[PDB]
Amino acid sequence: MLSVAARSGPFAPVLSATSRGVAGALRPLLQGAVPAASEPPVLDVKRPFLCRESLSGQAAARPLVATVGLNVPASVRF
Amino acid sequence: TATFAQALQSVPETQVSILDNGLRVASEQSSHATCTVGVWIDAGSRYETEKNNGAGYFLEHLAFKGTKNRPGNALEKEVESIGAHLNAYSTREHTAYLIKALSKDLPKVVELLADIVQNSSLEDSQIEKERDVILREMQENDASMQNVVFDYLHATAFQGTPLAQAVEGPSENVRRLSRTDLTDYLNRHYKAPRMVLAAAGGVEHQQLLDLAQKHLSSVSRVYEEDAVPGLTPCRFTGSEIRHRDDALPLAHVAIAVEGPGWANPDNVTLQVANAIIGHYDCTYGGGVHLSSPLASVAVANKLCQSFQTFNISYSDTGLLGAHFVCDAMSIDDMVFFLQGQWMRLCTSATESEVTRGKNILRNALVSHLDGTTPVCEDIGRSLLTYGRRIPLAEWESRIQEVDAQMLRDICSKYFYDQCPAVAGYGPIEQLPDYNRIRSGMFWLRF
Amino acid sequence: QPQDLEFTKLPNGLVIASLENYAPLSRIGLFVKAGSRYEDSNNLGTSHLLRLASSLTTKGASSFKITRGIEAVGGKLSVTATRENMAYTVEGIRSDIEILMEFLLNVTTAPEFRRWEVAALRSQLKIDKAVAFQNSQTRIIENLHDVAYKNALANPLYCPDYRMGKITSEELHYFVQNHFTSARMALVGLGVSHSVLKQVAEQFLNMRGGLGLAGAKAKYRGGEIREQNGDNLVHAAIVAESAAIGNAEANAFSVLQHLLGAGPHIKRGNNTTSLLSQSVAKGSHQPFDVSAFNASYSDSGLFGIYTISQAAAAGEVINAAYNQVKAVAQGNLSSADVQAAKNKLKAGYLMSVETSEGFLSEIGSQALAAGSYMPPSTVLQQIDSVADADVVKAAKKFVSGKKSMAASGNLGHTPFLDEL
Amino acid sequence: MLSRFLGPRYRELARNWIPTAGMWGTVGAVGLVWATDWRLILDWVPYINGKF
Amino acid sequence: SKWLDGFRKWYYNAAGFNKLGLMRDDTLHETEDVKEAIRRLPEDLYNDRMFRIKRALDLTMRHQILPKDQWTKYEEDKFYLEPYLKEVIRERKEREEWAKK
Repeated sequence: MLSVAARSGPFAPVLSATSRGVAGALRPLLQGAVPAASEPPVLDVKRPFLCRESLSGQAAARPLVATVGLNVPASVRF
Repeated sequence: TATFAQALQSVPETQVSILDNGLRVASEQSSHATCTVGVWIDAGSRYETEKNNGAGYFLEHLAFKGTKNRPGNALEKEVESIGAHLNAYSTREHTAYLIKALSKDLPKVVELLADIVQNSSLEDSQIEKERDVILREMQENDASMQNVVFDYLHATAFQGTPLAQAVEGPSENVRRLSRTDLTDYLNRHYKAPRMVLAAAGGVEHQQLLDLAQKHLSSVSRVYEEDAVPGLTPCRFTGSEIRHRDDALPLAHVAIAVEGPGWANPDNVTLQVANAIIGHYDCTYGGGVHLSSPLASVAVANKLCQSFQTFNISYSDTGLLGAHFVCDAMSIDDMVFFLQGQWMRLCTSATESEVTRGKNILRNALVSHLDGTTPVCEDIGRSLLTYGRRIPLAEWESRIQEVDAQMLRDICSKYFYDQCPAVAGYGPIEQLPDYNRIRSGMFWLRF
Repeated sequence: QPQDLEFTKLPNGLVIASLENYAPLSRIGLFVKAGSRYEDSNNLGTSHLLRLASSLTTKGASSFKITRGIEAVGGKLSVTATRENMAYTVEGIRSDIEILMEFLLNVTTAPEFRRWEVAALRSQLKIDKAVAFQNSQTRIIENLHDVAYKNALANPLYCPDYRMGKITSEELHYFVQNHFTSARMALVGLGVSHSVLKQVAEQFLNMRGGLGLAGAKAKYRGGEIREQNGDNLVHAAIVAESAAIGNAEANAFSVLQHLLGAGPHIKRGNNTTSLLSQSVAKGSHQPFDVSAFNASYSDSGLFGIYTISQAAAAGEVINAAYNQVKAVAQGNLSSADVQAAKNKLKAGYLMSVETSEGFLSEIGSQALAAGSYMPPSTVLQQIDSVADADVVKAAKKFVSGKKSMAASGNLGHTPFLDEL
Repeated sequence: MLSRFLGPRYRELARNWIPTAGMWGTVGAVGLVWATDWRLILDWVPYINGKF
Repeated sequence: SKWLDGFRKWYYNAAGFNKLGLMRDDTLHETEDVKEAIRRLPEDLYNDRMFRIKRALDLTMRHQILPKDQWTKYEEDKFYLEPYLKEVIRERKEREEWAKK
């Protein structure tokens, strides 16, 4: 009894994925549609670490402490 | 070798016989070790009389909850004890109870089917809990938004007729319906002349006839008041319904016109027309090279989330049209594009387009009947609607009659200068008024 | 009536299976052992883009030619990828099928893989992943696979979100030239003569004679993942290591999942002969859905329970299902239940190959695994050759193994793996 | 440089659009002779020959 | 013959886009086929072409040309746009001949 997807009765279409490159005559039931979701906020390019001298101190040693403010920038310190 | 016509005539023939009760027993045989046996009853929402508007649905629920000789889950246990699958559905015109099983257990399943259509034990506690279950799944089917637009389109197209009401009916009828009303519905509409016993797969026709004579003998056969419930033609209404809820992310719009029904041959031609326009959703992997003009336009302009054409047939009536889901900003544009496609089929259909639609319809008709469940569905629905099983070679002969001139004549007969029925649900204020949609259904250049 | 199935093993390792049944339309499928099993940490999601690359330009046909030529004859091209193998299936009316075959030939042998087309396709794979993860069972099964295995089966069916916009044509070309070789493929034709398939295979399946790259050897780790998403329902899959395919223990585990309940048989049913549903329905007075999960691969297997329950009553449902499996792991079961489980399993197998798609998928997997036909009656007698002690020792092997748990929803009352 | 429309489909479109374009030309000719009060055609018609 | 090659390089000097540092493929008018071939270019060829066009625009703004030792010459005028453009017209001709029938 091969066909590993049909080994599982109800878990046939969950273990498998069936794309259709050229969609045929019969339409599939539950066509489906993505909702128009949101977008993530944009952020600046960060600091890469390409040397041992820049990486020093980046390893965390203390618990995470966050700080917000009315007119000071938000920060997180480890 | 073997061409298309020889393979189409090599398909085995469906044998139909009539019992003394008027029960129509039909079957067809293949090499399969399984079987699909079902009972199709000519009873739906069209026969309900606005006060028992969910009677067929509520019997369709209670049919599997126990009979007189098999009280409750023991019946259920029996079918699980043979590993068979039991399914049902209820339309506006037809009700079906079908079982997939093995062929080697053909007798017992027929016996089960027998009491399911004639010996159902309707208990008050089961009535209460299935009333709650039906309320739960009307709440569930309110989320299936294309079903909501389907119901809205039927209501606004068949206003004032028994074909507007849904199969599950209103909520108050679910809250108030009593066992006597269900008994009246089952005594009126579950008689033997309206039942087709269909079987598909590795089943002997004579064996099934012996089983139907043993079990399904004397189902009702008697009107008990000499009152035949006859169907009456329903008035089509060019109308618009607009359910507006801007909180939804996507909008579903269905546009329709009349189609002729089951027993008019140009349905086949109309099917070819749908095969020209076709279906699409966002996960189709063709790109900008799909053969359907509406699909390529909607891909290039990024209009749709999905669209889908339909032809829906009842007794001398039906709904022919399209249904799409998209965001708000696209809606108006797509309506224009969709109507333009229809007008192209009314005016300037070509021959390669008709040939492509014919090949699509050939593949749809053959590949739909793969397995015993859709074959059995085709048998039962064809004996209820056409009065006979139309063979696939007859379908191929009718598809071959279609050329471009008669196709655009039929499309001009059913689409051009006709008032549509429009249903909408979602952010639909960019969906135009009825005047612009109606004006888009004809060209000023012809 | 048709004749029996016909096999051919070409010298480059290609398997050819054909059934001549004079069907009105024919089905041609090529089965390749090139799933997501064969990626590693650097080319994740290559199988997802290769799944959607079935309508790109090849040599001999463009994207326009492939799409318009398959849609002009009304035929259909699809591809189905499992975590172990892919299947490219074309279908169409019989008098056209040979031209359809060469289209599939191109898609399976010489893709061009231009850069601009895959840069267009990556948005489509993001949209496809969103549509696929719209439901919760897919998300929890992919999480369960990522937790249960540490290599070669934790690779999901869908491309990860960081990799989108980063799959290049070079990774696709590397994947095709290392896994789409002729010693790992089966060409199966329903409704076509054997000489046509042999002629096409001798024409253009003579380029990659090696066995490719293989030997990934998935290992088991276990653990748990708990996706808090605050839904009203709580999904939870608890699995453990089980036997692979090629064993009588795999038959024992299939009999075990159909004994405990492996999905519905009745529309709006109560699942009365399911043991798990019986135990939870004795426990809980709220709606639920308990079933048995069994994913058997060629190297390892996962077996467990999959529960859907309410947010607050999740612990009672999960504990009742686990105690039901514990009770049937201690010999407490009836032989009539095992006989009904065997009947359910063989009825499901005979209904799976009832349609042409299930039959072609089954014979494609059989040709990929053994290269020879297993008739359905041999499968039924192998089902019938399973004792009760085999099912008992299968449940005992489940209960004594370290579990992989994936949970999704409001997990305030959902237990942890130390409390099963 | 109009060689893109040399095929059977555009000929099919052309023979589809012969009668509509001919009827639109008939409308244009009748409207032109109606608005201009042209004496060539309006003397060939029975009822309109009343003012001459 | 080689007379035609010498006459083509004389015409190359007489046309004058070599004096602005331009290639031959930079001087193509932006039709739809040309724009699609630009869209199919790799990013380094795209950046080189855009810088060449911007520098030529700057030089023609000042009514000046380059010094002669950085002029484009007839031999190293590489034809980068030719295979992309050839594939674009072949695909468009295939779509047109499909749509003709």
